[PDB]
Amino acid sequence: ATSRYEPVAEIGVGAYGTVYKARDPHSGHFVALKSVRVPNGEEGLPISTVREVALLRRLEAFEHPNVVRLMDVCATSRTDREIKVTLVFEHVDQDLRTYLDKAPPPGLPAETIKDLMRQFLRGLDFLHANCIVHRDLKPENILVTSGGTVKLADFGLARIYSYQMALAPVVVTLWYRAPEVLLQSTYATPVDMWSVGCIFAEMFRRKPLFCGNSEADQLGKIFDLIGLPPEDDWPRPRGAFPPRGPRPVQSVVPEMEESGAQLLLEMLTFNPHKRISAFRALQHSYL
Amino acid sequence: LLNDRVLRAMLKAEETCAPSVSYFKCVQKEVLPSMRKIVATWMLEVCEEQKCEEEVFPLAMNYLDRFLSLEPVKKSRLQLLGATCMFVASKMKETIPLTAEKLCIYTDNSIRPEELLQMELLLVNKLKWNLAAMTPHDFIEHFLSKMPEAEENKQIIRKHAQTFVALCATDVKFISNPPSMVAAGSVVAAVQGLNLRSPNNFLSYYRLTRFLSRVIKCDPDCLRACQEQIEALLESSLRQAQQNMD
Repeated sequence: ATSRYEPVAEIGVGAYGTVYKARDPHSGHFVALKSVRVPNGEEGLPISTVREVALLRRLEAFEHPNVVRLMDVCATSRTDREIKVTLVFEHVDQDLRTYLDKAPPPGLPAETIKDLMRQFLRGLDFLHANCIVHRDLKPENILVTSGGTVKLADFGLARIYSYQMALAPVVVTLWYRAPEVLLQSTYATPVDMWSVGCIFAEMFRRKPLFCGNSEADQLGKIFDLIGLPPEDDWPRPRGAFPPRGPRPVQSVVPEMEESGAQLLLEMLTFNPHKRISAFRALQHSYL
Repeated sequence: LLNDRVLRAMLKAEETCAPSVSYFKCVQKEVLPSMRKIVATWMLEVCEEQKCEEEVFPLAMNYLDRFLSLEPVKKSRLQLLGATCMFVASKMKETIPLTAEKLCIYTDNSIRPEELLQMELLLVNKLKWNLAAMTPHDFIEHFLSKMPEAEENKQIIRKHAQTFVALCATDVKFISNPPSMVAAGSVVAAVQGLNLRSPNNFLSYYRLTRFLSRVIKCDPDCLRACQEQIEALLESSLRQAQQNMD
């Protein structure tokens, strides 16, 4: 508070805090408010934040289907150390989880999975082409109202949130974090593609392919699957460990088929460079 | 290609950042065109003196006009608005932005860093943080990329066009005309003049109004009308350049 919008329910509480659902009165539509504490200075609003937000606001103009819109932004409170900002996003009813949970599909489908990824990758090739990174791509981040639409949400918010996630960290769910962010903090664009593989696989299971906790926990848990990498493919924060090998696919799958397994590997390469792009992925044999 | 794809988006994004052509009649009670003229002029001298990015001043004038389209403003409060628009535009465009104190010094300390910082929050909120509107400089570069013309030639076009752009931002036209069109007209006025002095050299000049109004998705008669308004302005600048006596 305050904002011309009238909150109406709570929709979740993730790393970016408590997400409410408001209605736009003079518009008679639904909204999805988040909030952020930003550092106030003697130079006012933080540059990279005001810049980051502004590029989010202008990104609507592209009208891409596979990504939610930032429709409005408002600084509600000023202190002298912090400014508070509410983000008004486009509202989408159920997340990808709620959509995989409420699945009276015991064990399918595979065209609803190939086309679902095809959108996933599109919206992700869109953001990447605008030098936007998500970095926290979750099933709770991926939306879809009645239509099977898929709106990617909460992309490009990590830097805007840097300050806040440091005063009071919260939660986590490293089940999707790439092996570079864990080891290091590569922040690059290929981290999203690693999160995309995990999601690819978790689709025809039904829960986290890499359900860990410790950053090392999550690691070995990964090396279990992809097998420990022989150098020089290593970077700079251990340190060495259980010498593992490349388990085949599909002792964590099926249902997966021929190429579908070969692609999930390209997405789950340890080497951020040899890793597949949303674009080269978005046109693999399997899709 | 991607040119068009992003171009269409930027042309749309532009419709969302459009000031009102009638805010002096419908929204402002105190602020008249002559006063926007005075403030614009002071804003330009600050950007020149501070060797700002070329696009800071035109962008700050977009903000100003957009704010005036939505909020009534006391004329005693206008210079603060303008200083705030420079502040925001600078932060948006510059490696090393203008400081709040530096801006205040430029008003002879008429305003204080605290007024400026309050006004920033107001400004940014009115505009819904839609601050990354594409700039006339942006369009100019795009047009130039589509043109066969040696680099040395584009460099001279660039210089002149940016003069026209800044000239427009001080005048009432900047309000009705979108940056894409102000940019187009400025390029046409530039290329056309250069080729007149140097035939056989600046030949993207031929029917350039037609060419650019397609790129810009606009009425060519509007562009020509625009370019003709730009060239009148540059002539009206015989007055200011001389009568600096009595």
